[PDB]
Formats: sequence, C-alpha cells, structure tokens
Amino acid sequence: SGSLANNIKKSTVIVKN
Amino acid sequence: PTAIAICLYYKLGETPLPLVIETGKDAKALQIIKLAELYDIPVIEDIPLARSLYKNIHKGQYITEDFFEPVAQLIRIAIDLDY
Repeated sequence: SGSLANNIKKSTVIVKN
Repeated sequence: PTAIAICLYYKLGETPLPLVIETGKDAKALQIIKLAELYDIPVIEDIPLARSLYKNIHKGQYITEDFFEPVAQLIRIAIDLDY
C-alpha cells in the first residue's frame, strides 16, 4: 500500500484526456 | 466515457528517457488526478497525446521516439526550477 501515491508524489507531469 | 491519466517521470542522470511510472483509466485515473492535486504535480489535458501514450507506453516503460518531442514540451512546462 502506498506505491501509487509515492509514484505520483515523485512524478514530473501528468497527461490526461 | 473513459477517463485516462498518464504519469511521466524524468530525472536527469537516473532515467535515460522519460518513463511512464503510473497509468490509470476510469476510477484509477480520477484517483491519480486527486493525488496530483495533493502533491502539486502539474496536470496537462491533451486528449490525443493521453490516448496515444495510454495505448502505446505501458506502466514501467520508457517513451518511444514518436513521443520524444511532445513529452519534452510537457517536461519543459512542468519542471520545477526550484527557486
């Protein structure tokens, strides 16, 4: 648990539709 | 309708190319975007680019040549200059 949140926290940029 | 979110990670000297470290559709896309807000990660809406990345570049894969320049442009907009 927390892998998703930790990945987002360290992210550079999110692309969405 | 189908929500999509692609999470791109690039760290000079670690990642040789930008990496798709997380993806999501539907409920998981919504959660990715909530977390993006929480951590102040830039979110860019680009529907053709999101769909194409989602189809082509799976979680844990580096971007491929078709994406190099469009993703560079996002990185330039998004990078924290730390001052």
